[PDB]
Amino acid sequence: SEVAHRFKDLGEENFKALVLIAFAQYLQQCPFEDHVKLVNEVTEFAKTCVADESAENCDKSLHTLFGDKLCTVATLRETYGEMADCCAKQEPERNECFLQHKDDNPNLPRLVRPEVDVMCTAFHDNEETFLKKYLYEIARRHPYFYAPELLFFAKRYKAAFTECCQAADKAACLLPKLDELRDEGKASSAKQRLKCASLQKFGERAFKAWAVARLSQRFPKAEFAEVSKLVTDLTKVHTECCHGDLLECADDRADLAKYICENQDSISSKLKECCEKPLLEKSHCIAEVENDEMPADLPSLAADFVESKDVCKNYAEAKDVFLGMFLYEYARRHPDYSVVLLLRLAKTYETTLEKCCAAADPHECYAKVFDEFKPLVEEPQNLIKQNCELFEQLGEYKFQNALLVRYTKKVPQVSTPTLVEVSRNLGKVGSKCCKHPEAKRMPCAEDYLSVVLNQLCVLHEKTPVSDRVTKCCTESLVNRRPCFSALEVDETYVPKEFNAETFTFHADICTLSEKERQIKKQTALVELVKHKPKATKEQLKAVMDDFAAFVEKCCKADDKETCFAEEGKKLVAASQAA
Ligand SMILES: CC(=O)Nc1nc(C)c(-c2cnc(F)c(NS(=O)(=O)c3sc(C)nc3C)c2)s1
Repeated sequence: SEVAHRFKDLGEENFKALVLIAFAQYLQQCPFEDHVKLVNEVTEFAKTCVADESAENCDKSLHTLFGDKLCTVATLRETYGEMADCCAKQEPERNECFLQHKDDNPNLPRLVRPEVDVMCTAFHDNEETFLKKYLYEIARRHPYFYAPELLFFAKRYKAAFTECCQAADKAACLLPKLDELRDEGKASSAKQRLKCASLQKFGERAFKAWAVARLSQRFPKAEFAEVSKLVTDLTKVHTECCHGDLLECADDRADLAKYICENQDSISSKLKECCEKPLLEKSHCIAEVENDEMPADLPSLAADFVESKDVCKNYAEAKDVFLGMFLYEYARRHPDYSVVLLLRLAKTYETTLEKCCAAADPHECYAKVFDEFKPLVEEPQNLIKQNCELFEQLGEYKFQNALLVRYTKKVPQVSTPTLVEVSRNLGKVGSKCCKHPEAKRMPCAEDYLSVVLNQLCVLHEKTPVSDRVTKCCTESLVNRRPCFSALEVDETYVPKEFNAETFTFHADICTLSEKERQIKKQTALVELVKHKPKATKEQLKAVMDDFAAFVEKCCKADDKETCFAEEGKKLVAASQAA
């Protein structure tokens, strides 16, 4: 019995919560009530298997069980659409099918926190139903959310309301704390979507090379064997989470934290505070703790990998082992390099070792390897440096605007809302990284730009409209950022004609908050670029501020919502003819 095994290992609480997530990630449109009932029935069924493990259905797989249950609500499909297709199959084809229909951009109401008092009301009226609400609503919008990690956000959510609902100022305690988990959640989500896109699109080998490079950077005093044991455990975990095997994912993550903490002196000296923490806090802490000190007496890389005469020899004996070794060795020496740069280095290392060990003289040609590594290292360096000056010059909002212009011209066929969600997230790179010294930027900046770009890939993949996004997204996971960066103004694209709809907005704008008031201005800024990409110097910004003045001036003109309609049809024609 699988469900009884997981039940025992995870505890009732976590079993419930993890099962709710799985369902919300597979049936995103389905009502909250339906999912909660279904979960209760599964839990009810689980308890019986824990009692007598030979009870009728207790030897079926978790997907068999969980899919049969989901399917009691899915297999009708007027509003559900195409998810009764998956219910006409048997496992393991059904799970493939559910997975395949995960929606990165579900048409769901874009989510708005009600007042603090009403929330404390519900939190105290029934605290269970309130917290299940948070899981359901985050999970169904983030169907790849790292499920063990979603339980931690859930615990911190609960503690916020526990502390703040007993405050003299419920709002001041709770606004900052809920603002934190919101931002932290989105970031958490975007990262996890990259881990799954790698496993799902590029295959486990590609993911193995990622964690080898990351854990080596983080645990550089650890031996290779050790680093490898960890990469193997960590790969499995994420494979299971990304393939909807969430109970086993959570169980294995806990095992891995437990092992890590029981082999600390073999891994790192920065693990003290993490391993003294309640179990969800623990895995979170481990997953993202500061890199350890780099050992003193490391010999030059070049000796084992370039100067040595046994390279082609040793390479051949075990290529994947030798290449991981290289990656291990190059990474632990460079916590100042982005992960994707380390992976670019190891690919170049690989293809050089491939042609040189065939040709006339191995020793001679592969000795040059390090000059092939040169340009690859400096291209990110100059970019992160160049884009951080710009940020300090312009500040965040204008830094976002600049990249919007940049990216719109890059890939003008892309949906305007997407460009807007992507360019803003790209622009967040400045406040996040530039802060740091130059020896900590590149990983901060480039691996984050990898994540945001991945977001552009998945949103576009839904309905492809741009050949260049497809190419840049399908080619090499690791070379995506150089790819997009390399793109210039698209000349094939023929501009969009304006019309009496794309801009003529209403009076609700004034009551909107700073942020939404920015996004609308940014949405219009994209359309101005789509409609005339070329001549777009300061003539863009001279019109964008004429929208800004227009909005502000017309907002505060005591008008019965009429100045907008009147003075709005004007400036579209005016900003066109300009
Ligand atoms: C129609 C409707 O009522 N939808 C909503 N359902 C839930 C559970 C909402 C919600 C409840 N409590 C919060 F506290 C936040 N906080 S938040 O919006 O800022 C957060 S927190 C987080 C991890 N993501 C977001 C978007 C959001 S709003």
